[PDB]
Amino acid sequence: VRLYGPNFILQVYSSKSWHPVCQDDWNENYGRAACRDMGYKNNFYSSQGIVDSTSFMKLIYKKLYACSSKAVVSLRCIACGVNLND
Amino acid sequence: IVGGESALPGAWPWQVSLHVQNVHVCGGSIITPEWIVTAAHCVEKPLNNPWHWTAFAGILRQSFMFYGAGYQVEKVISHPNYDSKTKNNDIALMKLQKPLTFNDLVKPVCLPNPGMMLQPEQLCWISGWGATEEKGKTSEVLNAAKVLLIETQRCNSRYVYDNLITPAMICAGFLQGNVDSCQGDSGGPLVTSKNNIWWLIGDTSWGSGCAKAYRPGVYGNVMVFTDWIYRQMRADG
Ligand SMILES: *C(=O)c1ccc(CCN)cc1
Repeated sequence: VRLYGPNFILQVYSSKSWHPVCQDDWNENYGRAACRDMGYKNNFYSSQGIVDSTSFMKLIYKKLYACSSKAVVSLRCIACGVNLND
Repeated sequence: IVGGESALPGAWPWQVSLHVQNVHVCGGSIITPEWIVTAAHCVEKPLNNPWHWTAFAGILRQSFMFYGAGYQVEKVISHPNYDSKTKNNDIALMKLQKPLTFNDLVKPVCLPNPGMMLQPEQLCWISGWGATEEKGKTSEVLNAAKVLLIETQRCNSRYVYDNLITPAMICAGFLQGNVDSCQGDSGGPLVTSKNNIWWLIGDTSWGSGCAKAYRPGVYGNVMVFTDWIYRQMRADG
């Protein structure tokens, strides 16, 4: 599990390819599972879905298999990265 | 910080002053309410034990960091491959006994994600309480300066660091000097804004003197350590 790039795209590795995760079926309760899994404890911020690899992963983080259904997961585990001038 | 300017309130709300024996020693960067990223060289023996360490967040001036008002550090974790001779893998974690309260002056920086696609000479900022000249004293006020990433090839050339710059390192500054980190700033942040977010790109690590031509700052490349950091944070409990 990892977040990829400046838009926090939740990806999962083979088992030499990373593959993002479909926003089909996702909720802020499945969001927390991936966050704790990453080490962030009871920290959560946002788990919006964003625009689309070609192989995706559809539905904690072993309940998915490679799909397609519009929109991927953007997971933020913490409100970070802001200051005085935004 | 040589050649910077006083930080404004809440400009760098992730910056902490790390104190031993009632004085600033090191910088650090807040990533969670309880986790602070710093350099491994700061917590070498005999400062490896957490009891020696307190953290001040959200305060620009050393003279307003009062004895007994800091956050006791509870855990110190150095990178398993930290090599003090070469300064390779110079990252450590500090965990606070009590979580910080986030507000307008005290807030975390984002750990870098893979796929940042930074420019080769990405515009960054450095901050801290280091000397404002080579061999000077701790700065009373937090300072900050704009620096650019210096490409690894250039940084490793014969006339700069000559093959000392490993993949767990990144260089920044100006080869003419004048602007740089300095002693006291070490463990502190190198950050960059992208997609309207501030990211922790590096932790102030090493180099030759301060603000000299062809002797830029070297930072720990936090991107290569994020997975270790995630493991450390997950294992705690
Ligand atoms: C730590 O305090 C520290 C980091 C980097 C430098 C080199 C700047 N040229 C000095 C001290």
